[PDB]
Amino acid sequence: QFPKLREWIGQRVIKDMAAQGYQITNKLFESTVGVKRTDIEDDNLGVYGPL
Amino acid sequence: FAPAADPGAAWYLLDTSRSLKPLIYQERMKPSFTSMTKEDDEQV
Repeated sequence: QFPKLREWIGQRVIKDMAAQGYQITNKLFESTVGVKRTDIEDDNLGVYGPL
Repeated sequence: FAPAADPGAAWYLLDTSRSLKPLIYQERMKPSFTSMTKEDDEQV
């Protein structure tokens, strides 16, 4: 942004804006588990399949 | 000092003037100027 009002219109002093930047990497996140194909079918109680 | 004996009735006179440009009034009072910006609003 712009700085304070100075105290001299005689011999005015120029200024510049500062360009700021922020860099961030969006790396992935994961998590998983292994299960057997027969066991999910060989489970009549409803558990092992709410996975 | 600086005498000058001259005629004033002949077809031509001495020390003729050349009114090429009449009095022209030029003003520089608009903002965003050099003397009004760099310096303290100095008009001319």
